[PDB]
Amino acid sequence: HSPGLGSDMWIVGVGATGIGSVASAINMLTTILCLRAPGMTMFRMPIFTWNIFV
Amino acid sequence: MKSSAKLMYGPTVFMAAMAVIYIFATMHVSDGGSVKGVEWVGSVALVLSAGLTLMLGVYLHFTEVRVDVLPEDWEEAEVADKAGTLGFFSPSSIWPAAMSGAVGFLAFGVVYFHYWMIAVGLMLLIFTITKLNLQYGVPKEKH
Amino acid sequence: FVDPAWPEHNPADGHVVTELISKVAGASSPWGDDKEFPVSAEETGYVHPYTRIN
Amino acid sequence: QVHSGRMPILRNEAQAERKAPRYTEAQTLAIAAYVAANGGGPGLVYNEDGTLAMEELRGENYDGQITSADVARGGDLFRLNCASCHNFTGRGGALSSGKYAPNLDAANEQEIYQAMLTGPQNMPKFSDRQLSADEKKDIIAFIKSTKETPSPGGYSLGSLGPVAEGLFMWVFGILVLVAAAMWIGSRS
Amino acid sequence: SLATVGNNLDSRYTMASGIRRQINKVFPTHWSFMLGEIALYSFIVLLLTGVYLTLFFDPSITKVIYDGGYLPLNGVEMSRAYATALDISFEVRGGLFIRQMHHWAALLFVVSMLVHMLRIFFTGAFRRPREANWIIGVVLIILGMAEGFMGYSLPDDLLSGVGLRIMSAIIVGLPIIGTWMHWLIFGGDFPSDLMLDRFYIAHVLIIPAILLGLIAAHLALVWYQKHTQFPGAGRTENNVIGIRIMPLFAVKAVAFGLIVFGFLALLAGVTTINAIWNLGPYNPSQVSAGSQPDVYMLWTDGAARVMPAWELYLGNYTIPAVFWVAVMLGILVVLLVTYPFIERKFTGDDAHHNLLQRPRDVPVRTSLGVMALVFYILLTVSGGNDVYAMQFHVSLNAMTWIGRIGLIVGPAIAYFITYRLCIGLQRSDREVLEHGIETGIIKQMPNGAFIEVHQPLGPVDDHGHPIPLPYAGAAVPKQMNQLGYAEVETRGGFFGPDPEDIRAKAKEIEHANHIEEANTLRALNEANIERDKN
Amino acid sequence: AARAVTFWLVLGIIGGLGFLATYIFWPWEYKAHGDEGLLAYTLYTPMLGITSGLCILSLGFAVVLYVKKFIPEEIAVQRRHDGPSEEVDRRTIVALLNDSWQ
Amino acid sequence: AALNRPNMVSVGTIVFLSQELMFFAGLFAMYFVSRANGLANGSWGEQTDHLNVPYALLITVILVSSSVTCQFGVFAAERGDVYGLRKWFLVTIILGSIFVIGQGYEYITLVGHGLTIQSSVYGSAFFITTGFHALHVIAGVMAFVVVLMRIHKSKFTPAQATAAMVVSYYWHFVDVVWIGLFITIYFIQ
Amino acid sequence: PEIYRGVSTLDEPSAAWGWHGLKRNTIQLAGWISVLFMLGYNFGNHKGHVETIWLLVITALLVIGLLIHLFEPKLSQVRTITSRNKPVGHVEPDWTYDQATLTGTWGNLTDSQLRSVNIEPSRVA
Ligand SMILES: CC(C)=CCC/C(C)=C/CC/C(C)=C/CC/C(C)=C\CC/C(C)=C/CC/C(C)=C/CC/C(C)=C/CC/C(C)=C/CC/C(C)=C/CC1=C(C)C(=O)c2ccccc2C1=O
Ligand SMILES: CC(C)=CCC/C(C)=C/CC/C(C)=C/CC/C(C)=C\CC/C(C)=C\CC/C(C)=C/CC/C(C)=C/CC/C(C)=C/CC/C(C)=C/CC1=C(C)C(=O)c2ccccc2C1=O
Ligand SMILES: CCCCCCCCCCCCCCCC(=O)O[C@H](COC(=O)CCCCCCC[C@@H](C)CCCCCCCCC)COP(=O)(O)O[C@H]1[C@H](O)[C@H](O)[C@@H](O)[C@@H](O)[C@@H]1O
Ligand SMILES: CCCCCCCCCCCCCCCC(=O)O[C@H](COC(=O)CCCCCCC[C@@H](C)CCCCCCCCC)COP(=O)(O)O[C@H]1[C@H](O)[C@H](O)[C@@H](O)[C@@H](O)[C@@H]1O
Ligand code: HEC
Ligand code: HEM
Ligand code: HEM
Ligand SMILES: CCCCCCCCCCCCCC(=O)O[C@H](COC(=O)CCCCCCCCCCC)COP(=O)(O)O
Ligand SMILES: CCCCCCCCCCCCCC(=O)O[C@H](COC(=O)CCCCCCCCCCC)COP(=O)(O)O
Ligand SMILES: CCCCCCCCCCCCCC(=O)O[C@H](COC(=O)CCCCCCCCCCC)COP(=O)(O)O
Repeated sequence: HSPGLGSDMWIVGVGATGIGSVASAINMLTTILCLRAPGMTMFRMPIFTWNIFV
Repeated sequence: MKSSAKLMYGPTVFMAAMAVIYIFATMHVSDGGSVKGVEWVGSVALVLSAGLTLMLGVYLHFTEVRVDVLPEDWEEAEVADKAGTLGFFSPSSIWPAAMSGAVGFLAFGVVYFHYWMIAVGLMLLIFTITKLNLQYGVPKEKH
Repeated sequence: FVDPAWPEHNPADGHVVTELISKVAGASSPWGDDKEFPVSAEETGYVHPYTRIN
Repeated sequence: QVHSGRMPILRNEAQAERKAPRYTEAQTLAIAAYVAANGGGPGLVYNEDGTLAMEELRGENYDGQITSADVARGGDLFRLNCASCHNFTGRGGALSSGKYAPNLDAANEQEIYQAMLTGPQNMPKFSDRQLSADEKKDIIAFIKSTKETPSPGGYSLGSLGPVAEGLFMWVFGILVLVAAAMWIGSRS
Repeated sequence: SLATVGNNLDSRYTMASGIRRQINKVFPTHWSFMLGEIALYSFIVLLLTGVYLTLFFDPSITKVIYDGGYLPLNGVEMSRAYATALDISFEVRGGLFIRQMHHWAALLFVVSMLVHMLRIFFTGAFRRPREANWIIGVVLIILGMAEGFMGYSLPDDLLSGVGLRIMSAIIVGLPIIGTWMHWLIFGGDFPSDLMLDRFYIAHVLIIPAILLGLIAAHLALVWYQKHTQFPGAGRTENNVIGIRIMPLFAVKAVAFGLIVFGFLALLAGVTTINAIWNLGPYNPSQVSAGSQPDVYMLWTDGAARVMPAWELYLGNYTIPAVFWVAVMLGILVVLLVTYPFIERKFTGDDAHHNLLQRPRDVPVRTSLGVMALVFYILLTVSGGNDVYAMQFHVSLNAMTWIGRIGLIVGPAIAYFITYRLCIGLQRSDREVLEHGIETGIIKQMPNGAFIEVHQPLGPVDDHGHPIPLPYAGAAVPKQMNQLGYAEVETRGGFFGPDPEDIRAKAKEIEHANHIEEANTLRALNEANIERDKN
Repeated sequence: AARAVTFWLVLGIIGGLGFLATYIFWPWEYKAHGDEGLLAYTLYTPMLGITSGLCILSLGFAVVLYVKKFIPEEIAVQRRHDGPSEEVDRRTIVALLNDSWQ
Repeated sequence: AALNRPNMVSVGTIVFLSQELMFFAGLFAMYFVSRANGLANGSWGEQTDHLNVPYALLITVILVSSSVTCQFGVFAAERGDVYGLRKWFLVTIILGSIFVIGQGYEYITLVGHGLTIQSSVYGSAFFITTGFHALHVIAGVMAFVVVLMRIHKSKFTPAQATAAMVVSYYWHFVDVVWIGLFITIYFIQ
Repeated sequence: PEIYRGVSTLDEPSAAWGWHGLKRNTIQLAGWISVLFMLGYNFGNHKGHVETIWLLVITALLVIGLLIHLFEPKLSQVRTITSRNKPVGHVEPDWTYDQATLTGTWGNLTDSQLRSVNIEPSRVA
């Protein structure tokens, strides 16, 4: 129903841009866990970092 | 990190509860605007989403029980407590960019469905991943 | 057998690396975590090449 | 058009594509029967029985295998009319503006016959008066022999020719020898 | 009884003194200094496989009925050239293997010369006193291309025949001497009886003689002016640091020679090239899609596609649209041959250069090179844009316009990017000399500052910041593993270690050896400083 | 290191014997589309390539692996004698040519 | 002296393995929906007759035992033993490549009956799941070989030890996915 | 310092190593020759104008670029003050140093403030 070659490029491009999101989530999740300043507990970090955590 | 492990139980229990309600409400409710029967897609996905949260939660829980009271987890810590060394962070590398270029080659390989392009892209990706890992290991030139 | 490059640690109430815990906040140094940097320019064995053109 | 999965058209562009067939064999023949009732033209080629000829249209003198004397003649016919739009061995070729002559690997022999009997889009029509039955069968013999015969020597690089042999060497061949040179020599 | 063989050889030719100097010549060891050898070895394979190939080949145009080994072509009227080329590959045991070896060797030959020319260009090895080598080499590449062209046009198949048709019709269209030249080359209208005989003799004798002569002159002239080298440690413009001819250079040359020979011998079997049986005999009326020449000839064919219809119709005369193509191809060659001279004109550098220079330190030339590479690649791609269009689903008209416009915009972007990247590479070099190697060990000071540990490659003062070293023309290390700080300190196999005594004893000797090696380079520099003082 | 070199040497010998055996005994004559033993034929040239490649390539690897494991480590420095020649000879070659012309 | 902070690389890899579970959630969803549709007609049972359950057992144990050996290889990395790591990793490479060859042979022995990708919905679903898993296993084997190259080139420091511990995590995950996938396909049919 | 062939080492660090930067006149000459070629592509056999609109757009971009390259335009410094920004010639006090060692910004804190920062009022002077 969609014989065009553009649709395959769409699929593959979507897939690739989705790898970058997991690649970014991996180190945006473990930076919070591991690398924090002395005194910066989980409940001291700003709302922005909580949102990126979730 | 102690409180990071605990907060995952929230979503875990939530997803686990929904994955039960979904299954039982799809197979035993006739609405008239749908057909009776287990969904089989929203059930697997919700069960395994609970699984993901549980996995991460449990791993962080086991990890946090062997860890000392870290200055970042201490309320009244001084800046001079973490006075030692942090880890080793990569200063620079070209291999991320090339590695992305390699994934972009087998991408087009699969798009056009060219066997040679897929094969080359696969070997190109292996090569770049290998170089990325063996970046800081390349021995001094044995002349 | 214990590797020469393995950090000299007491094998009692202490272990340098396991499955899930470590001694640093981040990746362990690939040139030995017990290696003190920087060192004198002599130890590097780098020979600055005096060159003159023309 | 229907069996080869070319119809129905999903979007207007430079050229309609072969894709997955929408209808089966029987359904195709039913649609064909209905269409031919509105004034008929070229019909399907049959054999001794009322069955669609497939492996029987692989040469004039075909019995159980392709005669080497059929591929010789079919080759020259193929080269004269269709080697231009297609490749030498029907690998495909480009046309004016987004159009192309497709690779011939995917078509069965009935589809070949009906392709040159009708003229799909930009393909000219080759009536039975122009290219006789025997000539058409010889063309099919050559097509199906060049497809199904492995290269005598090597891995035929898609049979494209000087452009594919030059990419294997100039980009991949030299790289291996550079890697060998980088291994023997020094980096300083 | 070998000393008596030496005694006889010396008593006659007084050869002891003149060969001591031959076996003691030192050659710089660099992976890029082996690229010319690939061309040499490929050329040797071509001569050997070519001679074998002429024992079965009849270069005649006389039509015959084929009744040979290839049954799918039995009964067709073909030339003697095509029939015998079909007999090499279908009636001679291992004839197809040798034919494919020959063609693969041709491809490798041309690409080896191209890559070698690129090495010469980028590193600046064409400068005084090595311009003669540049001109000789440029003539070598053009003749190599011409040789390959007349080689693939020998079988007289349909694909190669169209190449000859194109070539003949290019010549015939020349402004004044265009139709008179065509009759002098082909011996009449195309095709002609003597054409494949003039092509055969030019291919087996005329060009290879000239080529061998030029190559021999090339090698002798290189051997006479020792070699260039990169400005490393202890290396000046009045010395060569490397390895002597024997026992180390001679053996390495043979090993790499065998490597190339073995690789060509693998390709000759495992991949198909020029499957002439698929194509039929040459016929002026039939043609195929694409029908491109060999990869080295694609740039010329790509030039003809992207040139618009610009015919000049004078009074009762015609300049064909192809003529401008010749003009363009005439410019590209002249620009390439007389490069050292235009280099010198615009730079005003007329010194004796024995030390190479890294591409990153000559951004204008590097950028011009990448600009020219993009030009050549666009010509090559657009010469074969029919196969690109079909396989990659792009408009053929769009491909033509990409070629046309890309030849203006492609080179410009290539220059800009390459220049900026060269300066970037220069900057990264200076950072290391000024501040030291970035360890990557980020540590937190008591105050809370994150600082990265820097490893200085020179002496420091007494306030942290070490006195930066000036650029010395050589590669400066940027990783800490490049100083051997990640070196494996276990000796042994894969499953078992070595005894301790044999292990610690071995680390001591390797440590002493590497220290003394660095000391040689240090001492070299010191002597060189005092030498350059005078 | 001796076992590393000997591996490539033995492998090269096997490759050489393979090439000789395949060149002589392997079915090499042309077989058409339908003919039985088409597979045995279309694999003749590939087999020649595989075996000859193995023989020569392995010998090459063995030779290179010897120089970087057994031949000692050498840095040699040679003095360059190039550029313009000595003036003594310079004015001696132009005076001789001038004498021959005059 | 030094505190006992979490392993940063281990935490990173566990977070990566979590996302790799959801990739198989999609495949399992596709399989179960197709299975429901197949059982509605009663045509599922006919397609399942192409399964070699005994052959899929000994392959499974070949994978499972591989995980065992892998763990031994990691037990040697916690202490400084470079040779203990080197031995067990080689055994696991061999034992994993045997799985891949085994699975490949099953594929070649499954086209002989009529279990093809485009032969049925069952065939499509069978090959998608086990095919992706096969790709993951190949990637795991290549991870092992690259870590074996790292152990050969660098000096065996806790940094290199960590690199081996995480690849073991990947291997365990892939084996666990196989265990869950074999029960679904072969036991439950 | 150390200017070679008109190009400064400050911008191009390897100034005395090779060819380093051309003249503004050769870049302009090449650009205008290219513009001539791009305009000259409009004469030949083609009926379509989807390639004409492609030529004219690129030519326009090239002409705009060459004009920017010729009449080198510069802008002024925005000499403004937004919110709590200080005018140029202000020194920023080391806040963290003033926090650690009571001195400056954290100089005049009373006992009440001292107790608020969990600092017993006894460690005076
Ligand atoms: C020490 C050493 C081995 C150094 C390396 C020198 C070396 C190999 C240099 C490369 C050779 C050169 C210079 C090649 C030129 C390259 C080039 C421009 C073109 C390619 C040449 C080419 C197309 C060849 C193919 C056909 C062709 C035209 C061949 C030449 C035909 C001729 C004239 C052959 C005879 C000349 C010849 C081989 C001489 C050997 C040299 C010697 C020692 C000659 C001594 C000599 C004798 C003995 C006489 O009797 C004599 C009588 C009358 C006049 C002169 C001489 C004379 O010079
Ligand atoms: C080196 C190698 C390929 C080893 C593999 C073993 C091998 C030779 C296998 C093949 C066995 C063969 C050839 C069997 C057939 C024997 C037979 C009947 C005939 C052989 C004759 C033949 C093939 C061709 C005709 C004549 C011939 C050898 C022509 C090509 C050689 C030429 C043009 C040499 C130039 C002459 C000359 C004055 C050279 C100057 C001095 C030398 C030694 C130059 C060559 C040279 C070499 C060899 C370098 O490696 C090199 C590396 C780095 C920088 C420079 C050079 C360099 O200049
Ligand atoms: C001058 C060449 C130098 C050769 C270099 C040495 C290499 C050694 C290995 C040689 C490979 C052996 C190939 C033998 C080939 C074979 O098997 O021959 C057949 C029947 O042989 C037999 O039983 C007996 C064969 C005895 C001959 C073997 C000679 C090798 C030794 C003894 C000579 C020493 C060499 C000295 C070295 C000197 C070096 C000089 C450079 C004829 O049957 P036929 O029906 O005519 O079929 C034809 C195809 O065979 C044929 O190839 C052809 O291509 C087809 O067209 C077809 O006609
Ligand atoms: C190494 C990286 C390589 C990256 C290169 C990527 C750049 C490629 C751009 C591709 C643009 C193609 C757009 C297609 C446009 C198209 O198809 O139009 C054709 C005419 O093509 C044109 O003029 C377009 C040519 C202009 C292209 C300019 C390319 C210059 C590049 C080199 C520079 C830009 C990118 C730089 C990237 C560098 C990277 C560093 C930053 C004529 O149409 P036509 O075949 O006649 O068909 C229709 C009937 O069917 C139908 O009836 C209809 O009615 C008819 O009207 C007719 O249209
Ligand atoms: C443009 C000139 C042109 C010539 C001459 C030509 N073809 Fe084609 N051919 C085409 C084009 C364009 C198509 C695609 C039309 C379509 O699929 O709608 C095509 C389609 C076909 C198809 C359907 C292809 C497929 O993959 O199913 C076959 C079979 C075919 N051609 C065979 C032939 C044979 C056999 C001859 C001559 C003896 C021939 N063609 C001559 C252009 C040509
Ligand atoms: C027929 C192909 C060629 C062969 C067989 C060949 C062979 C060689 C060899 C063996 C060397 C010495 C080793 C080396 O530096 O790599 C060399 C050097 C050189 N070649 Fe070539 N060459 C060829 C083509 C060319 C071309 C096309 C050019 C130039 C356009 C060229 C210019 C040079 C220069 C300048 C050197 C000197 C390198 C140096 O001394 O620093 N050569 N060539
Ligand atoms: C610069 C070196 C050479 C190059 C680049 C070269 C290139 C080529 C090429 C590309 C072909 C086409 C091969 C094919 O049809 O598959 C060919 C064929 C041929 N070459 Fe060469 N060649 C070279 C040297 C020689 C020499 C020295 C000879 C003879 C003494 C020779 C004899 C032949 C013959 C007879 C053919 C025709 C046989 C055939 O077409 O299969 N070649 N050459
Ligand atoms: C350096 C410049 C080269 C000049 C080329 C001009 C540009 C046009 C190129 C057209 C490309 C056509 C591609 C194509 O149609 O694909 C195929 C046809 O040609 C080829 O097979 C390309 C072979 C190229 C060499 C790759 C070898 C990989 C093995 C590497 C191991 C070391 C068709 O797809 P397929 O083969 O069925 O997978
Ligand atoms: C995104 C990563 C890309 C990975 C590249 C791997 C590409 C594998 C292509 C396999 C094609 C074989 C199909 C075929 O025609 O043979 C068919 C049989 O195939 C099988 O049963 C085994 C296929 C193995 C499953 C691999 C699934 C991998 C999923 C990748 C998602 C793109 C036979 O077709 P036929 O009858 O000849 O028409
Ligand atoms: C068909 C599309 C045509 C494209 C039109 C573009 C042409 C623009 C012409 C501009 C002329 C500039 C003249 C000038 O100012 O002189 C100089 C241009 O630079 C050159 O010397 C040109 C060298 C080109 C040789 C390239 C071949 C070498 C690479 C081969 C590597 C394998 C400028 O020098 P200057 O800045 O004044 O110091």
